[PDB]
Amino acid sequence: IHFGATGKLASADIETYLLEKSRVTFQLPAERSYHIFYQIMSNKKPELIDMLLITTNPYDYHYVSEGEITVPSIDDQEELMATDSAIDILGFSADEKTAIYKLTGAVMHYGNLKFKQKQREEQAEPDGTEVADKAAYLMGLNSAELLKALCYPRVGVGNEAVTKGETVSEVHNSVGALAKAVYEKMFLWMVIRINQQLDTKQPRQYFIGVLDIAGFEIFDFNSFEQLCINFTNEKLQQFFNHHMFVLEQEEYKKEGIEWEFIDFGMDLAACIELIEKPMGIFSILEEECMFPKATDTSFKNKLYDEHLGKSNNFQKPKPAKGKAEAHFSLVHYAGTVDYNISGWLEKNKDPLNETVIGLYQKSSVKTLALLFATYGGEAEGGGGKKGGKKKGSSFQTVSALFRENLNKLMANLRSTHPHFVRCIIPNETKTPGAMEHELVLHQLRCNGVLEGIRICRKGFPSRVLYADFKQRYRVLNASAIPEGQFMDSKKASE
Amino acid sequence: DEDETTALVCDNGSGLVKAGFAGDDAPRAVFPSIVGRPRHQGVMVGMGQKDSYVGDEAQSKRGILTLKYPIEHGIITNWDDMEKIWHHTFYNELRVAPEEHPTLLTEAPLNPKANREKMTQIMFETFNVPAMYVAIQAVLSLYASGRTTGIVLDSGDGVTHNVPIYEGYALPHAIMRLDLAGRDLTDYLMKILTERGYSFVTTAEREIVRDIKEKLCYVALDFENEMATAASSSSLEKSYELPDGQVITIGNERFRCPETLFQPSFIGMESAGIHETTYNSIMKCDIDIRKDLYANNVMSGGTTMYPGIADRMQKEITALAPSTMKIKIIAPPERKYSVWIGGSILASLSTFQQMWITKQEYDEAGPSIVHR
Amino acid sequence: DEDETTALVCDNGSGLVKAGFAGDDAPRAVFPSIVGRPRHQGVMVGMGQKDSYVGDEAQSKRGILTLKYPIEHGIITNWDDMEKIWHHTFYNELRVAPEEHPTLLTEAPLNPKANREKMTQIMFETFNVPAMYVAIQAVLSLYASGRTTGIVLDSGDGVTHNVPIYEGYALPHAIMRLDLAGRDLTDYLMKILTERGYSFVTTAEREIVRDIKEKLCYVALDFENEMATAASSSSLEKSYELPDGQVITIGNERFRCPETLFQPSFIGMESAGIHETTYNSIMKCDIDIRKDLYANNVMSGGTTMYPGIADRMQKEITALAPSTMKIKIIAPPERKYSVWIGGSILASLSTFQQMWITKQEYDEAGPSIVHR
Repeated sequence: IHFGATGKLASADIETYLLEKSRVTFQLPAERSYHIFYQIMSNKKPELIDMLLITTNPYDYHYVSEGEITVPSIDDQEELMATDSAIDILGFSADEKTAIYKLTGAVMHYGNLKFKQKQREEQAEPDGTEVADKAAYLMGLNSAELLKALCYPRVGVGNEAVTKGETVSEVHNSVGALAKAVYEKMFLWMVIRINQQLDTKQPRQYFIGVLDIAGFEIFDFNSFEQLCINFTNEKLQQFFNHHMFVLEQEEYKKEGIEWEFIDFGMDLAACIELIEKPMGIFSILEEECMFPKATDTSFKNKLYDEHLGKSNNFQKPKPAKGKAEAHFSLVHYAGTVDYNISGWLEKNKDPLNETVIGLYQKSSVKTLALLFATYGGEAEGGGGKKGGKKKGSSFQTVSALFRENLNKLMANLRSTHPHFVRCIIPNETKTPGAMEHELVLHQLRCNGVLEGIRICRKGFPSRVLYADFKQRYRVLNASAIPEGQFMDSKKASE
Repeated sequence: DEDETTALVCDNGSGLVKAGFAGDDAPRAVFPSIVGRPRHQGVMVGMGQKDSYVGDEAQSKRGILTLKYPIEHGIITNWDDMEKIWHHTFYNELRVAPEEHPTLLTEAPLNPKANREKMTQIMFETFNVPAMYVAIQAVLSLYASGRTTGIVLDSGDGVTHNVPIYEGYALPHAIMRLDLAGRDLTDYLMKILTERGYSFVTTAEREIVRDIKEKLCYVALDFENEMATAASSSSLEKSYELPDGQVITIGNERFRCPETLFQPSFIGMESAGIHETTYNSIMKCDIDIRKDLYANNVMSGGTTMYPGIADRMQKEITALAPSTMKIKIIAPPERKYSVWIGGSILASLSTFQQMWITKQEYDEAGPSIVHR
Repeated sequence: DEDETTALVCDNGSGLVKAGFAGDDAPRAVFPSIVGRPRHQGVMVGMGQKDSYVGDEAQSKRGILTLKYPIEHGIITNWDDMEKIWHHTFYNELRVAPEEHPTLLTEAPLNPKANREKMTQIMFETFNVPAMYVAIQAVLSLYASGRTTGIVLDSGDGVTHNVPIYEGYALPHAIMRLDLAGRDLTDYLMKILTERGYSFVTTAEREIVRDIKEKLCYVALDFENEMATAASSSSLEKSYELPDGQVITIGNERFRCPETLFQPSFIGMESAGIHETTYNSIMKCDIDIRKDLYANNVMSGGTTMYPGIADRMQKEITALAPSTMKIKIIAPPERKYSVWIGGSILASLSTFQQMWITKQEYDEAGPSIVHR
């Protein structure tokens, strides 16, 4: 929030990190996908239903009814408008406001796209042009061209373009990949477009950043996504520990106490380097992604040969307890996290059928066309089989950005006066006035709260802020303590 | 992005330089590996006196300059003239300033230790690049075809090589070099085409024999009963129209030119040919790794682009290899840039960052550092 | 169940480790008894730097590591490298945590007192197992064939032994050790097969001579008129197809290899052979127990698996033994795991619980406790 010179509002700026792409295609049993879907099928704006070519029964869209469909505390009908109206206010063009919708339905349809094995062949052949037709139209595509690209992905290995055939299992999976890809991008776009409106000409002198992200969560199962988040947090933490060190040291300087101490951040640098530094996890992760014939297993070994025994924060797992398999544990400030490396290579490659993307790139639906541009502009760079996508501006890592973004962030965080807020969850059971112990205890460790207490206690536990000191105790030598507190907010307590 | 965008990949060849940004799919810059020095004093209209010319301006103006090739058979032979080609690559071709770009370079198969140290000395000390890295060419070609073990038959403009690679380490004692490549091949076509009763008299006749070789040449399988076919005279013939009308016909010689790669005897070479050499490399390697190499004959290089090269090689080594073996000749379409693409991939990779030799490593360890 | 499920059985050999859970019918884990140490610095793609390799990863990657065998002739010779093979067995092969599993181990026939105390020191003090037990190998083989008195001819990869056992107590002064086994036997086949006019040149040729020995080798009875038979050339010959097509033929040598076990003179050994040694063990024992040993020649070990080994031994000792005697050569089918199976039985047994050495016994009595 970019405040002006006077002190009155001037601009805003959003940025999104780590979106749960999986919901779009999946959902746990007690959960559900994004609201939008359920919003739309609610039927408050019936045109929409016919416009998108769907029904009102979610069980027609596998992608979005794997879990739950309705939530009592939510009125999908009301929201739909909220949403709707917001779009408008946000300045979106009707068309775009149309793309959004139309595009959000295509995705539903995709999950309905079905295929079958060609006879005597292990190839995938379309099981009908019922749905494709809709998806095609809704996206400003051609049914055929689409089903081909999907089935007979025309690749470019060597210096040419080699037409490759896919399996049934391969298609279903690629489709899902686009569905997710498209949704994401779109989401990104919306944000940008928002930002665009939120751009004013008026001068800006300062801003107030409000960061909302998740905190270090430990699961019996920790995958790639966990690392990314944990890493974010372990950084954020150090960010604090330092601010505190800086802060602390001012008092002892203001007062005249004689206390020497090392930055509290330092304690964490070990873990961070191991992740973000050159021969660290990410790198080994993002290099192997360049090896056309690497395995998760491959990656794994590379991870060890290089860090195992040589690095302290690096450890081989404890396979048992509440954990599900073995690969590698790390020693974060909050504790030991047991990480499972399986899918990483892929997840990190963001494999997308480029033939299809092609089609998008030349859609009749501008917006859809837009969203893909940046993929279309780096292809120059990865023209032949093997090599480096970055040559043409294509991502080389699933993780290559995350880092870039996380840096651009932690940098923005520095030219800032950090203000901290830790949100807590009392009981899993949803009951006011109650608290499970160990549940809150957990949070406290991973929060930073327990670490702030530590650093405090190093020592001189309780530390009173001066005004907070005046008020409560003035009364003790009332005359002389009040005078002190009033006369100099600090000098007073003195 | 700092260097995600920023990594450069320069593949130095005997005939062509391929260059561009790690990330791209193909080289942003491709140009001859020449440095022309004017034979006389004078100027072009509007320009100043130029001491030197590089790449295409050296080729185009060849009549008034003495042309020189810095890389003889894949090895840098003149370091004054190579620093000139690099300068041209950064500043004119890619138009980047080198002192803020990491640079991945390539070297040849048994490139002398001292050279890898010298181009590092010139990269860091005269171009002041932040960091650099030298990859071996066959090794980038393999890797660009996804794998890590295989044997690459690599063939460009001045050299042919066989580099058996196992889990990434190129095997020094099994590497073979055959000094007959696309350059030799254009000059042989030249003679079998003048010998067809022709004349490549002016320089506009000379240059295009090379464009005939690229467009119309073939590697026939059963080159035996292809000559026999030539004689019955089928519609096998192929006429090319010259810079002007002068429609030249090439029927037969069309494949007599790449049959030189299997029979060096066509050109007074006593060395063995491509397929035998693939094989000999292979019976020079460990026994347990020979099934791997056989199912992974990756081809790269401009001269391996002749259609039907792969089928001839397929059958050439099946019939020399023990029948219990699986033969597999991979020849991708982008192969004239495999090497480069393998570098683009690798250098844009997430894990490569920790192998870049930085000026910190160098100023502290000497050229020895990158030499490995 | 606490330990009914929970007892481990680890049989440490010169060539192979056999491991698994007491209760099972056969070893869950079988793998070479090697520990590889990399000759150079570097990594596999995706892995970290590894200081060491064990079992099959050491065999597969043998070209870049220095391989070492911890057990020479059945005795543990390097304790740093053995603790490495045990670690691998528990944590990677059986994937169990050792500190909650009783462990039955095996040792060799005249295993030095000090070793049985040392592996106990390492089992309890570095692996922290709840309880353990060391059985003698021939003794588990016998017992797995139901009985308690007999003489075991035990023959694996580095040693052969004869261990006369009476009501369970192996008889120290009658035990014979012959250092010629399956390892020696693969290398002799190697030479009689190169000598047949062949070449096991690459490492993929070396390894498979051992798979020829296992699949096609025989112990003929009347090895005399089997050579004679070879000459008339019957359909006695046998061709094996190599990793590739290269069909190698082995007619005769097929049995010249196990005739080495009866004639050590085939390999420049001056020692006596298997059958004479069975016998000599027996005329070194008490007189009254010799009818028992003769009717209970139990065979165990990978190298006693050559078909017709039992018939040759049957007739070999009948014709050395007094005719008043009953000869009986028991050779079960699972014999390459007799030792292990005997341990599985014993350790899963209802009465064995009271012989387990517990950490209570150890922390209180020192390694002496299990040493007996």
